[PDB]
Amino acid sequence: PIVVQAAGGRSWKAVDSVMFQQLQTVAMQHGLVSEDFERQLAYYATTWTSKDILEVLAMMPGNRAQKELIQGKLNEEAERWRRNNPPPPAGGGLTVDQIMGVGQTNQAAAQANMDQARQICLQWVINALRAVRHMAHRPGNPMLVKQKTNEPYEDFAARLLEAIDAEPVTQPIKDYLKLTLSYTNASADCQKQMDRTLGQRVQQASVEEKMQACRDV
Amino acid sequence: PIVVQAAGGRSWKAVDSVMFQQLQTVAMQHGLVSEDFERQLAYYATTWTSKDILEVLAMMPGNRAQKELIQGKLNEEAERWRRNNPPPPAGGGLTVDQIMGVGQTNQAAAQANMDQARQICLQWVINALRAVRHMAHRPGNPMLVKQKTNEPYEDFAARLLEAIDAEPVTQPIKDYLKLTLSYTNASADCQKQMDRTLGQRVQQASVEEKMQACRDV
Amino acid sequence: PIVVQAAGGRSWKAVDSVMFQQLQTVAMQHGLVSEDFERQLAYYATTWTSKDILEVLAMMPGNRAQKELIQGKLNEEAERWRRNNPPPPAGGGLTVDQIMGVGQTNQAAAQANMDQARQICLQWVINALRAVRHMAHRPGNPMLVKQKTNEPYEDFAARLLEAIDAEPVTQPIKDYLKLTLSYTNASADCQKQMDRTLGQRVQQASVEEKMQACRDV
Amino acid sequence: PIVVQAAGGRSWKAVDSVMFQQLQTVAMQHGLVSEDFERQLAYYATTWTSKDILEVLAMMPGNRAQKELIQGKLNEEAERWRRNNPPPPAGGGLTVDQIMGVGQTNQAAAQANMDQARQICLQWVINALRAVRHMAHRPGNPMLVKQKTNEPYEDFAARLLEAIDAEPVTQPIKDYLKLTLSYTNASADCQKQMDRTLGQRVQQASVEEKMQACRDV
Amino acid sequence: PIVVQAAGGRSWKAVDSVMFQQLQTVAMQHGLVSEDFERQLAYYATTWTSKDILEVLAMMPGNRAQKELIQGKLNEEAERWRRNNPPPPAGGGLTVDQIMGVGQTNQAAAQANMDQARQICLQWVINALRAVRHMAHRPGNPMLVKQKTNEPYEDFAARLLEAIDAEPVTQPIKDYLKLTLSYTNASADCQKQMDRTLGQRVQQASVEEKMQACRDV
Repeated sequence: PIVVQAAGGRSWKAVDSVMFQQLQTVAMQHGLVSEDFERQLAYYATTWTSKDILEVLAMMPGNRAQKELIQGKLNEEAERWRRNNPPPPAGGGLTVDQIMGVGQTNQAAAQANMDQARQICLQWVINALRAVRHMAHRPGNPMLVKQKTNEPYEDFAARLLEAIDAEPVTQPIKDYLKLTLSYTNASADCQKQMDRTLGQRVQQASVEEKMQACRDV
Repeated sequence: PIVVQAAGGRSWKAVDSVMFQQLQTVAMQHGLVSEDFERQLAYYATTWTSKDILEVLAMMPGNRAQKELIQGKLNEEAERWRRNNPPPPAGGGLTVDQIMGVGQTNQAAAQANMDQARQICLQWVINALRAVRHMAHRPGNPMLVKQKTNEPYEDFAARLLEAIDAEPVTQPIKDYLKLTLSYTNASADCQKQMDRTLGQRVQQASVEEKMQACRDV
Repeated sequence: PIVVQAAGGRSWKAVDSVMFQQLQTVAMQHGLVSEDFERQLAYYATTWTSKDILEVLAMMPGNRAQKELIQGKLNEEAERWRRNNPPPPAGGGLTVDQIMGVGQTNQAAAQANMDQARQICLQWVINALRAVRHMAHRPGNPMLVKQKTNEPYEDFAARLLEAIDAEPVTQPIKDYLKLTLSYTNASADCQKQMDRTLGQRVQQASVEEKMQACRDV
Repeated sequence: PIVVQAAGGRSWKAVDSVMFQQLQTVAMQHGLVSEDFERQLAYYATTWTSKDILEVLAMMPGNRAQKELIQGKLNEEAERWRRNNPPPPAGGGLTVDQIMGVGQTNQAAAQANMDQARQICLQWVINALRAVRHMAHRPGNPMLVKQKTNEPYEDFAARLLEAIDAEPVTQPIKDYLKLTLSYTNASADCQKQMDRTLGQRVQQASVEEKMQACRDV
Repeated sequence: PIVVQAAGGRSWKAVDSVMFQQLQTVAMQHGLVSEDFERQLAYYATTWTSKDILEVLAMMPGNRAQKELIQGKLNEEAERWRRNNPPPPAGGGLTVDQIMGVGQTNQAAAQANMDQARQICLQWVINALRAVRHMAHRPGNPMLVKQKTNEPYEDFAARLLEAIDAEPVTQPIKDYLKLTLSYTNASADCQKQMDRTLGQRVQQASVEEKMQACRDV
């Protein structure tokens, strides 16, 4: 983390063991690419030098698989950034090494000069995680997901909602998918119960109506 | 959280990682809408700016399903509040944005001006969670719940008590349901044992009598 | 908790999140009424105002069932205390509200005037938990417990020891039950092995002899 | 714990909740008598007054069974110490009560006078745990342990190594048992694979050779 | 840990209980020799005297098996170091005891004189863990690993990637193994799906292509 000395001096202290425990526990239970890890890190990564955002990501337990896809995607995003900002004709500017904080000494990362670099680094990592989770089809194809046999509608809803959120499409498309799919991919037992309960509004029904009917009596 | 400087100045510090771990552990084991989460948050949300009450809720792991119902219910409650307090003719008053702390800068949230806003925000979230848990019928219909085959009476009692508590009805109704249902929805093995043990007081028996008889020899 | 300012002033700080995690983890793994929770709370409840002893108890995860029995038993004990100390003819004395710290403001609880109240409150809660665990027959009837088929003698010993401890009887009775039952309620496989190993001292054998024989070769 | 004030004054602070969590987690996962608990406590018991070493032991979750054997063994060791040091003819000396810190007030325990008592108390507890684990045959008889069917050689090695360590015999005996038993108590599938892989050195083979052969291709 | 007093004095404080919890949790879930433990320790072992690096390793829960192989390998590496640096003809130099910090008092370890010793000790332990994990074939032979029946390609990828990383061979060899094996050791269901999806690039395909095809629709 970056420490703001009273005189405005900036120094680096190791990520507090407690912060690793929270990030790691989210990483074991939910995916390293899971939106929950993406959020936790974004809440706690306002005070983290560029190197730490990268190190915490490497240290967090998770499959070598996802850590492999993220490393490739993170590099790919960095490539695009570099073609975008040719080296600076006047002034230091930002090079991929500076933004990824490779070649710079830990204390230097805290120095305010890199203020921009922490932000961009977090941006790529939080872009990388989003891209990896979508590719991992951990949510899966949105229409593809269907109710498990003898499964609570809420659980199907949880998978269906995650898939609808993961797809990179405008909100209106997500809304139509959320209302229409909830019934189409639903199991017959909830489907029939919803069909009678919500009548002919099954397509125009909200998630709340469908989840206060199949899950409940 | 809000920090009261000795000079009475108010500053914001991130929720301590430890506080997220306790809230998250309750959220994984018990529901994000579970009464236990509702209590923990209410014990630790006296010092939390309006934004944090909302952020901690979003970050806590839980189904996207419940996080979907809560977001809708929280908005619905905010709507009712706004129809109730038309904009202020004289003075700032409270707008939905101020109470939900959207559009305000983090440090500003701590400023005492928003004292009222933290309270209302916590009120809606703690109302929202209550409403979502009741809708989720996670306790289920109160009379509907019945003893599982080969299940300890205490476990049936735990489901029966939760359902009786969740229903939004006056305490006397809850008392009648607690005494009468405990025997009616009970399995025959406890039912017969209680019938002989408590004699003709099975309807007028307390939970203690029924739980010191079927669970015990 | 109660904070002793250097000038002897007493102020209240929220129970540290860490202390709730330890108490909660004991409560999920072992019973809220389990002796382990009874001990942890008694080690950490010397500095807790009366309100906190009551709040921590409500917040700790546990069945609504036990939380129901404890609430009734705690009230029952408070009743007995009140019939015992009729209101004070001269002086404030202690009323049920003061001891349960209901109607008093948080900061007031820390004030030394209530020193007696924290002690009594902890006394009732720690009496209540003991009574609830015994009623819950979570240890069960002491003679009733018997060795599970294909179960280590140590495990049977653990249930047998807990039941022998829970029964509210003089130590000599507990000693006789511990020595005699260990063999009588034991499974035939340990029983026969102990019968040959300890010879005719099976009744006068200690737990150590029986547990260094059936568990071991 | 004992706090060394700058003026050399000694005061007692409660064991930090975090220290109980680490000791408790080791106690649930590994035995209260497990060598791992024996080590953790010995690393953190240099600053603990005699009373705390005893209290932490009582509070740690574990079977009432082991807590029963340890209490007896701890008393037995204290007995031997007392027959060894008849009361002091001149000077306070150490009595069983002082070493076990029973009858002394908490703050008094921290006072340097008891410096010797903390050491002896920890000595008996760490002797007691060692004795209880050996008696519990949790490692079991060393030769008796054999490879489980369809079990990794490393797992058999882990049980075999623990049993070889638990037996109170000179290191050379442990070395012979470690080299010879590793093959004799091994399952035929590893046995045959090792017999071909290590040739006629199966008796003179180290653990490394045997574990780089059966576990690996 | 080593504490840098403002005057540059160096003092030792016990490893904070929190740091043991993070290292232990990684050790229970992942191997004590697992790369994740190797990393965590390397992030937190810049401020640890030589003795602590060794003690934390002994205290961390893990099989007595791996703790046996590591102890042997650590000694073996120390041997090589000693044949390499014959005792110092002029000056203290480093002896195996100084680097392993055996015979030196705790406070002395923090003294800057041993600065070199902490680094070397960490070097051997982090070399030892790497060697033990490779020997443990916990990743296993790289070509040997194959897709489990009805297993997600990502899981096979995770085992395949770990094995490819563990083998001590130049990166180009790892790249060829990663691209070629991913298809060869893959199960027929992913194999056939990949064969059609990636066409004739199955050998020249990256991990990303193969994991966006078999795992996803």
